[PDB]
This record gives sequence, structure tokens and C-alpha cells, in this order.
Amino acid sequence: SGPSQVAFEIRGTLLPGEVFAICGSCDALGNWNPQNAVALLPENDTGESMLWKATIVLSRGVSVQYRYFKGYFLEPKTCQVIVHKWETHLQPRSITPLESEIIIDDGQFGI
Repeated sequence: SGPSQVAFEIRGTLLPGEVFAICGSCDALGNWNPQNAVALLPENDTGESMLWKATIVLSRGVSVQYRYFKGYFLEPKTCQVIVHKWETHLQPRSITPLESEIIIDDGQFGI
């Protein structure tokens, strides 16, 4: 099974110093531990105002559950990931990647 490159996208507002992050049920997504979550980056290639994206390599045919959160990625006091808010009243998101390249546009944060 030759790996699947998945672009996960979500839109929303953020506080100063805050970013969007993806966390989930496999290594690449940090095994539900926000400390090992993946921070998204702003996506400007479509001319949107509030779009964020993360490109993640996942194993083909393996089901993965995930959620977005908004939080802070800080430097050590002596790393620190602080979740402000996990996505709103909705079931954890899921994907079973089958293609080599996939774009998952999850719309608006919390929806």
C-alpha cells in the first residue's frame, strides 16, 4: 500500500497567536494527544480569507478519525500545545483514504 497524501482544510476565525490544528487516531495525527497534533497553515492559493490547510501522509485503506481544534503552539518554559476549543457539537470526523492524493475540504470550523 503506497502512502496517501491528504490535504485537510478548514475555515474560521482565530485569536492573536492562535492557529488551527488537526488531531486524531493515528501516529501522523498524534494519537488524540494534542501535544503531537499537526498545526495547519494559512492557504492562500484560492484567494480565500480564512482558509487553513495541513498535508498529512496516511496509510491507504486504514480508517482514521480526527477533529480540528484551535489552540496555541508555544516554546518550552525550561513544547507546549494548549487547546482553546475543540470543534463544536459534531461527531468525530473520519476518512478511509483510497487514492494517492486527496483533498478533504471540511468547510467551516464546528460544522
